[PDB]
Amino acid sequence: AFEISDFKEHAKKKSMWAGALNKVTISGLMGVFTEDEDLMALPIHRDHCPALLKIFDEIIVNATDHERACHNKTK
Amino acid sequence: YSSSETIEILVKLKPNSLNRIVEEFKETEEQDSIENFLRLRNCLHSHLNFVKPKGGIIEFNTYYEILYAWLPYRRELYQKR
Amino acid sequence: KVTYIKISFDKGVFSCENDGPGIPIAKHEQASLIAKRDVYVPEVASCHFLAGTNINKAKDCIKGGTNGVGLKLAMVHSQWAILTTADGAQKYVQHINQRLDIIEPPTITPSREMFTRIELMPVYQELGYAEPLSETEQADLSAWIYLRACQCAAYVGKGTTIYYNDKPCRTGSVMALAKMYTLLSAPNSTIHTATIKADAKPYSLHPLQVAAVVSPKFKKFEHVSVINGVNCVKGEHVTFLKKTINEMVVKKFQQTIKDKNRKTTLRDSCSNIFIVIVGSIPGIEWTGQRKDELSIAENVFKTHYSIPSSFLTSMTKSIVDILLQSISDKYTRARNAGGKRAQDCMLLAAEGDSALSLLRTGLTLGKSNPSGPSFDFCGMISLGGVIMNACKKV
Amino acid sequence: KTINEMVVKKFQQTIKDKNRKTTLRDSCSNIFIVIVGSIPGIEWTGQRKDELSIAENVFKTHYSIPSSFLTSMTKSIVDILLQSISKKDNHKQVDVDKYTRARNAGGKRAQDCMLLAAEGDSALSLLRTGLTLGKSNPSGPSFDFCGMISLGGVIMNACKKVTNITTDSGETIMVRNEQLTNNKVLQGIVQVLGLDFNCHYKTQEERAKLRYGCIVACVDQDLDGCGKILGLLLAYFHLFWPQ
Amino acid sequence: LIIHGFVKRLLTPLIRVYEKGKTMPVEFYYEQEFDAWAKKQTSLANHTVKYYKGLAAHDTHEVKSMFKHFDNMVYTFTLDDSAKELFHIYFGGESELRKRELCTGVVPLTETQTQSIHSVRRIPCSLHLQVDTKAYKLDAIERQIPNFLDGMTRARRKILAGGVKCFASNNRERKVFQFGGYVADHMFYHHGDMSLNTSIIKAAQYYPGSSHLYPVFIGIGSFGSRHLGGKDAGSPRYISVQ
DNA sequence: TATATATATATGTGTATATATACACACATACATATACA
DNA sequence: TATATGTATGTGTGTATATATACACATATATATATATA
Repeated sequence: AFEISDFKEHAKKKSMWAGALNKVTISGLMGVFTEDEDLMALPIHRDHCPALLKIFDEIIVNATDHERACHNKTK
Repeated sequence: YSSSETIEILVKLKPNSLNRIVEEFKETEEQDSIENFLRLRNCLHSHLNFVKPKGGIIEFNTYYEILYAWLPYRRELYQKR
Repeated sequence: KVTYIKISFDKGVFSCENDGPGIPIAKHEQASLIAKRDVYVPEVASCHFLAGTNINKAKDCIKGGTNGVGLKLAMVHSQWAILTTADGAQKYVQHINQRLDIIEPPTITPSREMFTRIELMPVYQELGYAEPLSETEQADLSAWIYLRACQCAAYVGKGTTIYYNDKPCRTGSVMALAKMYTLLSAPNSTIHTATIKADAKPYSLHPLQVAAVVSPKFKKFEHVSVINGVNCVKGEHVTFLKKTINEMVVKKFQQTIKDKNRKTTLRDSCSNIFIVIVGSIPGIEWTGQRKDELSIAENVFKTHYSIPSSFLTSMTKSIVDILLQSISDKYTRARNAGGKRAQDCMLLAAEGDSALSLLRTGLTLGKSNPSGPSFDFCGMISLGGVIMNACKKV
Repeated sequence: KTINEMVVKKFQQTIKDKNRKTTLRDSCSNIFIVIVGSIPGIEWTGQRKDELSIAENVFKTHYSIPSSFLTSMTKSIVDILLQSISKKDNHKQVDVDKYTRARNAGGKRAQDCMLLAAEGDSALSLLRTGLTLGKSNPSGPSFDFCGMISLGGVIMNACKKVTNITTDSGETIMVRNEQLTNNKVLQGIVQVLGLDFNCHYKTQEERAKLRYGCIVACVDQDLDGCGKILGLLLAYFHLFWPQ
Repeated sequence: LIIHGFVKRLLTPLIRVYEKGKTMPVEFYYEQEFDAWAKKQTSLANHTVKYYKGLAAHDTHEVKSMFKHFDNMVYTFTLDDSAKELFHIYFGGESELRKRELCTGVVPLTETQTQSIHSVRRIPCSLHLQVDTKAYKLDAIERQIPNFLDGMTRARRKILAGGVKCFASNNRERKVFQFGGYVADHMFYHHGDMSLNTSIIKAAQYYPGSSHLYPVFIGIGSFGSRHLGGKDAGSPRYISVQ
């Protein structure tokens, strides 16, 4: 059967947008952990959802985009 | 410390280990504990399988059979010489 | 069934044709309601983004397709294209031009053929190429497509021939692929082979075929993967093989070395390996439309798959040989060995080296023996004394 | 690639082996780099933006890596490369081939031990027969103060596989050949006696650092063995340590 | 592939005999065939028997006459259905099948089978395993197991006969390789030289725990000790026997 | 294009070291695969 | 958590089968390596 999808349902079903929509092994996955006033970058040896990290990432890069866009400006 | 034709082997033991050898490598009445420790017996196990004249294997059970098979050939050889 | 996939690339035009059931020649209701005119299924399949038969993929589905996007990506990068498809009662021809801007109405006739053909001219100039293609661009692109077809020929089933520019594609086995990739770095080399099976469905339905070469003149680890038909370049299947081989290599290296202290890692273990992995894996996901990298939990392989130990042992042996080597024959090839008249040839396996002296004396009577053999169809090799028996060692 | 090109150059410079070939994995496997900033005109391989897409020549044409950074990096990397050249390939090994050490080699009575260097292995069979006269020869030697090693047939001569380099300081130096360096017999006997090539052994507290303090060549008496290889052995010890 | 004709072999002479005058030799392929032939004769005073040990002992006119008829003398193996049991008997890991078979001698070859082999030019694998492999295994039992009368094998019997013949005039010492050349010439030994010299060395040895308690020879030189099991002798250019 | 290295091959008569493979069987060392459990 | 229990390797003997390698010695030739010229 040939189906036509909209953006919404597509993005919920398809991994092409943000990565896998379930937990997979992400090679090089790191996080920052505090050990007595010291930041350490440590590996996270546990599967996680790439799309879940992407929704954080998309907003964060929108913010840093705005920062560059305004850095030579008045406001 | 062996000679050219005489055996002389010298081991050294770490202290307080003879009694562990005696209680750990057990003694039967066929071999000692020290001989069980130091590999000091073997079995003389035979496989008496020869070839016979005019070709072919022959298999004996004891050395007396080989002697009793050997004697008449020498007897007849004296008669013909 | 699909009995053939004909691919061609000539004068810039690119074409691909398969012979299973065609695309349904039928009106698409919802697509027509959207378009307010008559739209048939091939037009949706080729011109409607996010549309296809894989929008709702099953967890066991091993098709590469998932997004309903790829075909329209081909159309959007085509100056002109022709979709032709026949279902045994009708044939359907639709022309899709100007990067999906001109979609001509289709032409539907009776036909008893059954097939699907996409034929198109890319926008080479818009994409950075010469118009028409230069000698080098043409040769590069032909070589690359030819390679992709060889990969298909190893991935596709056994009733399916892959053609490129009408010649059949030779490489129906991962061993053929391994030999193709290593013909120069390491000709005449040893090919370790394994079929990696799983015990639980769906994975047990899809064994992975593997061929690996191990050479001191390989500078880094290298793999070729066809997974679900996709030539992807990154995925935890590779890491599964790498880690397994490494664990065995470390064990036997510390065994064989009487140094007993040195610590080697995966780079030492694997930098002399070239591996081809071909097959299907159900339930995988990708990192984008390109499908460069598959996404999966590593434990899928730890739980379900096992690498045959004979392959692991062979591999570890070759690798540990190289490791110790880094720390510190008698075959006259016939002129026609492995070519078009390869089955016309003999191999005179002699027992030593004095025997080869006799045979090389004999096969060179050029005009004292005009009806005899010669090295055009005869080789020589030494049996090395007495052959090992395999009946007591298997 | 930039770091690798510099690392290869300085590795071949610093190494006097001058033959080994290292690639990018050797160059870079000990590196952790952080790169932060903006690049105009890049493209990606998907929405996720895992991989940026660019022509390599953008950097070859436009960018330059400061040489101080390249130099620092190459220095650290080649230090590790030479450490791995002193290790790995050259790690802990074992005794030499057809060699029977004495019980008192390199110890408190190291100087009073002999090395009976023989010509092959049938001679070592004779010497093993004779150094084990247990109580039939109380005045003879045994393995408490005697060793055995084989000379491998005919010794290589060093008097014509070596070159003099008169240094600009004035004191000339004597560099061996790669063939003479890689001979198994001579490497074995300079490993056994603990010799050194930049020690002239002129005083006695530097001759007390030999593993045992005399060599005795037990060779044949035909002219092939008494004249030839005994002469080449004398020539080797003349050319390197006449003291 | 044994079904579909992939394993082939040549077929060479083992003994050629040359008649004085005539220009064709008589070629025998098995040794017992020649022995039964040569026992039938009454006057072999002008024939020259040539034994061809390996195939590299073949002269130039002989290799020319063997390579004019190359495809005339290649054979091909055909696989039977009874062959699996014979391949399991001769080369399997169970020895008692091989004891039970190898009592009786080799079955002679019939006339119909001979004409079929030489005419249609193909070989059944079972008919090969029950002649060639079985004849080899009986030969290896003859060479590697002693006779119960004298106690010595075939090689040591040749060595004792050649030693009685060699040292007859005076009991002057020889080397090992020179005495080995003598006993390979006059006792018609048809094998290699390294194994014969090893046999002479181990026949001369005498130490506590050696094989022989009453050796045939007096050994003069270094003949090994108890410690390495007699595997630490000299090379055969050094040591002597008497 | 030049003057200059240092390593590299081949010939006869000599000096020295080796190594896989078959074949039988009593014996030694390595797990490992369960089966009660715990 | 100890126990057996059926797996798999592994040298070793005599008589066979087939090979491999280091060194010395003289002199003519060689193919790439090197300064400094510039």
